[PDB]
Amino acid sequence: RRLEGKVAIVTGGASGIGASTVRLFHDHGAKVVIADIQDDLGQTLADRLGRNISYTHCDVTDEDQVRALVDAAVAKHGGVDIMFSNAGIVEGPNSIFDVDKDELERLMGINLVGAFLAAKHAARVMVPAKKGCIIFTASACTEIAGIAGHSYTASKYGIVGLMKSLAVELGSHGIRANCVSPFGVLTGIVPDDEASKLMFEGIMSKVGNLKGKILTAEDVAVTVLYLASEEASYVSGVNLLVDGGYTVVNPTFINVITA
Amino acid sequence: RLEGKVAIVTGGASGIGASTVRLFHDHGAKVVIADIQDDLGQTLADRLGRNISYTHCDVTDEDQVRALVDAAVAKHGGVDIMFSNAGIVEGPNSIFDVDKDELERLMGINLVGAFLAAKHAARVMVPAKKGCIIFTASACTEIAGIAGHSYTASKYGIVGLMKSLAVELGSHGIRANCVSPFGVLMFEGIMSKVGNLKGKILTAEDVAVTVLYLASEEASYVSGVNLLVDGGYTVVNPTFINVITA
Amino acid sequence: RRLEGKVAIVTGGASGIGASTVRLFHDHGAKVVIADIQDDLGQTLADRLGRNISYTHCDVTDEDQVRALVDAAVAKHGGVDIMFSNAGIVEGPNSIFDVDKDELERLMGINLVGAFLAAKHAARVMVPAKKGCIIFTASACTEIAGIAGHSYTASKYGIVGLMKSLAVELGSHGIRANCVSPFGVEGIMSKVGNLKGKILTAEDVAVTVLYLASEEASYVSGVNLLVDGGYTVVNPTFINVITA
Amino acid sequence: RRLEGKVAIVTGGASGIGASTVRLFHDHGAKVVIADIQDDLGQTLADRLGRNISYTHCDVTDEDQVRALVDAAVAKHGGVDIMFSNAGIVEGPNSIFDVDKDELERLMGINLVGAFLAAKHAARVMVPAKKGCIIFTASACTEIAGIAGHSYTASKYGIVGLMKSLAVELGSHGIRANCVSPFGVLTLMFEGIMSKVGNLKGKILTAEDVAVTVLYLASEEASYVSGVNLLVDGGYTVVNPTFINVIT
Repeated sequence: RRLEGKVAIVTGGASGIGASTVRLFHDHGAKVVIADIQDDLGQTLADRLGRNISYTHCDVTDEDQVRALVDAAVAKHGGVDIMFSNAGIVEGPNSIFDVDKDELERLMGINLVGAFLAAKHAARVMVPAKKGCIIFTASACTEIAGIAGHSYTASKYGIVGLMKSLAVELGSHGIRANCVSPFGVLTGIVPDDEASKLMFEGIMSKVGNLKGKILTAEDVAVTVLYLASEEASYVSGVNLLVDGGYTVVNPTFINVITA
Repeated sequence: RLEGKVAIVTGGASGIGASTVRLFHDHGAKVVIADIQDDLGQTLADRLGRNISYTHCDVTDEDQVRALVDAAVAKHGGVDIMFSNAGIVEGPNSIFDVDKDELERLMGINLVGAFLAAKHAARVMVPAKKGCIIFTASACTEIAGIAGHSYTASKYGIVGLMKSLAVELGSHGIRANCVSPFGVLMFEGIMSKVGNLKGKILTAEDVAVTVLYLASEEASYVSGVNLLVDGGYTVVNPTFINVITA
Repeated sequence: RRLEGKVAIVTGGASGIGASTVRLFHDHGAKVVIADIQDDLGQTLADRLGRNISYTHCDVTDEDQVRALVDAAVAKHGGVDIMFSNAGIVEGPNSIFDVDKDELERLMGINLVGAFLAAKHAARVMVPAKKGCIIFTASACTEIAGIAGHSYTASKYGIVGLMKSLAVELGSHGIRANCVSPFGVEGIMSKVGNLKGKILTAEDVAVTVLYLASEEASYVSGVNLLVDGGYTVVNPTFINVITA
Repeated sequence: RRLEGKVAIVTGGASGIGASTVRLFHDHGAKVVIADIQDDLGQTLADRLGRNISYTHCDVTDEDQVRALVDAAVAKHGGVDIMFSNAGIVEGPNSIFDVDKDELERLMGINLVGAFLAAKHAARVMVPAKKGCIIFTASACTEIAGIAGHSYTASKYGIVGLMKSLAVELGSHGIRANCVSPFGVLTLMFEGIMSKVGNLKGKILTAEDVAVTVLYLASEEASYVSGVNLLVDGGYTVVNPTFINVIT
């Protein structure tokens, strides 16, 4: 359909949002290369999807590995059209007294430095092609505070600013750099049959502002499909939230005055 | 796609409104062209065919807006998409070029037209616990210098409306988002010379597919978002680079 | 005394935030023109404060009245340094079904069109002076939804876009255009407010405006300075559900 | 004398904006503890100003040193009222092809991780006192892109997010956390570019200007200001003058 004959690299594409983006991009004609370090999940997936889907282990904290993944993909299919820097690790809401200098630098390496390096080499191969699309995974905590840890928030804020400066610089060559800032999708925490899904799906019905629909990974996948489609040929520098209006309301006032 | 949905497009006789209308017809929904260019509007709504009706509606008349909505809800069964596109534009100007009579008139067309479309779309959508309201703002919401003072302030108010609307209509499962395009309203040579994302020209069909996305079940969880279509123009002040590297 | 020899016009300056800013500007040397439509309160204040404080009735929805207010201030003192478009009417959180087209247009006139006109005639006299300072009153609802009505929200959003596009235009002459977006116009305030231990009074919004209008802000322009104690930066629904 | 009887710590306080805030805080009563790694400048300054101003070497990349700097101040004075995370290194506009993983990580350490540790240990002593104030040095590139490099841009954006969630968390105890995002660039031909690039014409952005903005942000005058990224840009980040300039 929308991605017939396009080539995509999806870091973290073996689990959660990346896996759904990978399945979706496959469904729309794209030549996709799963990139992750969960090698069983990743390689099994790229073989389950099949002919147009490859896998490539890549630690985003090692530039040699990153440069290798892009150049391998360039050699297999001909070029890179979509670069989805999804790989990251999360941190729930916490205190600054729970920030460990070690855990902090590790979190930053995976989230932000992985984003820089993934972008740097995506740009390196895209500039000569004068065509392309780069999409970062930030989070809703970029527009509101209180749904993520301090280091995780700070890492995703930097991801947003990087995406911005990328749109300016990389615009000169006609390739776009956008974000997506989804919410808490039911893929990160451990699954256990139907009890966990229904209870967590009920709490999302509680906390979310837009009630009646629940955020799946496929939902974030189609947002990225649009953001990566040529239907967005003039969208760049945009941090498109998929939050149902959570980051635009502090209902403390209404709820206190309704008691 | 949009099969079996209902669309109301204020300003659907010219440009962006007409392109979104042709798109919604092009696959799926039943569209109700609403504008005051009745020749253009009726010509289009007849060229398109069965699923496309027309209805004169001056957005400054709450009774006319109420009538258009209620006629469509009675004709098809309900209203799924409300596209508050109708408006008048004004390029960059001075505060001294604002005429209070022009000011209030433009404010009437842009901001009050959105308000009334919002109120009566909400009136018919809330009981269905469904709906989609999509405002046409402008790129001047994130940067200033591409629109006049009355225009920017009118679109800033549209955003605050959309925000507070999404919070309120969230309780019922209804989404309220904006789209803030750039310049579709020689012309294309200057547009290239200014745009940040070079190579691609911003047409009305571009916003049409953007609005289709925002209204699609593919956006089941997008609400409170002012989705710019600017190619990164509103996120850069190229003065520093242009002065120190020219 | 940070306002020695300056001239300020404070629309809505007879009640609340305007009255607090006006007493403050008096406290720092400034010659102030209280502008409102509550003529009793305004002249009482302008007589109690003393020589450097005058009054001028001005319905901001009447351009002739505002143009008169500007020129009266220019003729009385020599010029205008500060134009504080504070006058406005409030509307608490409500529904879209409670928006009345006539009541809507009234709030817009006072809030947005009053601000437009106050700016236009402040600009008219400030451009030739090659200096100036303009401060609008928005509200914390500029950054969050759920603490104000739909019409008030949209009017204050429009005020912000006005202030922004104005700071761009009036920069060429050395003129600044800023906003202030406070929270409290209480035990309830203690409960809702994010920054605990203190409370937003009118004097706080007044001293924020004093800074914004001082030379302490010589290069501050285009800013919508929130005074919310971090209310507009947190949606605690998630954490509050999971803590019990 | 607004800061009468207050105690302030300024990391990077031996040079520039930190130095301007330090003398300003001295002028307004406050007891200041200069923290930097240019030990010559800092001690020269801290003895220049006099009895209420001391100096303390502190590499913010060393959690042990920052913990010592905070505890030294509490041991000297009793507590910490103001913490100004000013220390950082700059990067002008660049390309992503000029990004070195070793340099990037170093800049990230000094700018963002130093902020985390300085904030963490300021909080360590401020929470029990149920009072305090944390102020970061960001930059004008937080609201516009085109006056800083990608590594600086991302580091100051992250500095903003830290301040936001910190203000959310530390509000419960009566502590405020704000940022200031000056126009770091502009601080004969220097004057020609000042006339050219700046939006608000007619005024020059000095370090003392940013110093006085921080004085307000740290003063009682901001008793209810928290979570705010107060830009000092003269409206630079609110206009893309390309459109008007092309049509002229």
